[PDB]
Amino acid sequence: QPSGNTSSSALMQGQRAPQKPSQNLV
Amino acid sequence: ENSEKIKVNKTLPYLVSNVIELLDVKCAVIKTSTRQTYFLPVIGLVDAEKLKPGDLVGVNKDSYLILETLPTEYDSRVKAMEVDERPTEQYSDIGGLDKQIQELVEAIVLPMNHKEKFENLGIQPP
Amino acid sequence: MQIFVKTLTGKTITLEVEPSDTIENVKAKIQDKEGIPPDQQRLIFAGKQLEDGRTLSDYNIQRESTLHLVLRLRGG
Amino acid sequence: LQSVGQIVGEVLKQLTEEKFIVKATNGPRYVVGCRRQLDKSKLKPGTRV
Amino acid sequence: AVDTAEQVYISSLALLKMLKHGRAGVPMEVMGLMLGEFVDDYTVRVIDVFAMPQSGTGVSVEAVDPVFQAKMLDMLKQTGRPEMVVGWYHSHPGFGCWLSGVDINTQQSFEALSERAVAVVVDPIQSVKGKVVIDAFRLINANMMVLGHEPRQTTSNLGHLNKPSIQALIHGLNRHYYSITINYRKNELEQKMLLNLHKKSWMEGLTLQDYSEHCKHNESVVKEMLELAKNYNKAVEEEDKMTPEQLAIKNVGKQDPKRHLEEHVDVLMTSNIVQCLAAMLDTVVFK
Amino acid sequence: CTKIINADSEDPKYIINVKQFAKFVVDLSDQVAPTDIEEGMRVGVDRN
Repeated sequence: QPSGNTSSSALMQGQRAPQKPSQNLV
Repeated sequence: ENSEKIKVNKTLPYLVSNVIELLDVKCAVIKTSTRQTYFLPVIGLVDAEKLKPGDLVGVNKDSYLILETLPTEYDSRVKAMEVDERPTEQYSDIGGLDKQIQELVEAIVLPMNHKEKFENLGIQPP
Repeated sequence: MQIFVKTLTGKTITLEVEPSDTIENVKAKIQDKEGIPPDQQRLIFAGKQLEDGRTLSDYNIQRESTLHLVLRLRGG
Repeated sequence: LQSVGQIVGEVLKQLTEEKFIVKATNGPRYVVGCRRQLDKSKLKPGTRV
Repeated sequence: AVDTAEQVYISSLALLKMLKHGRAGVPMEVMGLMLGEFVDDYTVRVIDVFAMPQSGTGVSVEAVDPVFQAKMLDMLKQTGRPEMVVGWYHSHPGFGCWLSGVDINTQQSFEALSERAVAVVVDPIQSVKGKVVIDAFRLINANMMVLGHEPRQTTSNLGHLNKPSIQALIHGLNRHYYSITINYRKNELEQKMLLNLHKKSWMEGLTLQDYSEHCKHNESVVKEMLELAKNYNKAVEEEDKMTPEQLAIKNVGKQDPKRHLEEHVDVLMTSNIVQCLAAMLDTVVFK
Repeated sequence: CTKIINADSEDPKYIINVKQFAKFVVDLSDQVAPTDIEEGMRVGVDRN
């Protein structure tokens, strides 16, 4: 049985980055 | 004075990391669990002779200098580590395979207790 | 007992206290006179940082003593 | 205590006598120069940097 | 009383100090004090800056222990710089220049302790090539804004240049604080220790390097100018009875005469004239 | 909000995982008792 098959794909999760907080508490 | 200076920099937040490789020219390559890779030319506050590959380590977020070795076992996940019970099967529950249990007892149970019989006979058990 | 508190800006501020007074009471006096929260004040005498658990009868202070004040400066 | 840490990557092709194209492990690629006294002869494509 | 369009004079030395220190700890924020004099009712002069022990991190800073600060004034005072502090400064590694909500809580103590103390902010990695991103601010109290009263007073030198940035305008600009104009009063004497100094020479004015390094340069430039000229000849033989508007129409690039023909001439003239003159001087100054 | 995996006992250092971020060593805040913090449950965490 020869192969000419194909497949799907899962995503790349790593996308987040930190951001400067801007809380205003006296 | 120097000890006081070093006390402050050891703040609590650390990042778990694994040293993939080590080189003398004292320098180390770390992958950190954020999935980042960094070279560093100096190890910092741990004995470079004490470090070895595959050691877990806690690292500073911004500078990747080592702060603690974290040798405390916090590896993998809990499995098989239940002390709830020794298993409960008895040989009386088994049919037919008497020769297999005999060979198994020979292959494990006696070595586990009679290593000296092998040593003074001059043989190495499996 | 009259005392003098200096500061890094040259501001000088006299104050009257009694040696039974505890340090946090002094920081409260500073707060009410100046208008500054007690957390933010830090106090120095003769090169030692003072501490709340102690009276001015401790640290053997006398009148006309020159204390220094420094701010809890932070950023982020 | 004052060290900094550094990025690990690989040299792609060389581009000009002072310009190289390099790529991070999982970041984007970059165009960069090479430091003083760095013996550029060693900077074969594929070397670790 | 109320404030107006005033000013801040910072010495050259303090600027170098701030830039240097800010760039040193680059992955983390840094902060320090600054010393000067309230010379009159509306200018402020800052002379010197010094750092202090600090527990830096990639987004914030705190100062470690006070005794250091109390001491260093008393040291400096006995070698001729008695000025008290006038304000403080810190740095933003990669972001815009503006105040965080914690900087307000810091600042209020200085303002409560001294009436005019400015706050200064520096960006060390946007100041990359030929400009500096440095700025100075002060607070506006909340209740006054609700009342009809506006922050300041007006005379005509308010409006030059001082267009606020949109990035800063997103945060509490005006609403919470206002910018102050800054300028660098570089007095005399320190002027010359820079202008007449960072670049100079003496005997370098009389050096020849007359070997092949010269002849080879000539025989590169003339060689390529041969082809430049042939190109220009072809590029003008068209002589079509059209109109130079149509020439501009199709004009896109490589306008031979101006684009290339002339700079080669200027370079060749410069080099050869200077060389021959220097040789003619040395032939007489030495025996 | 995150979870905790291995609570050090009598040793105030805790370990946490964001399940999307990495694992950090962290501690408690000022007002919370250190008793009712049984290991293996969801907790709220400061951003800084």
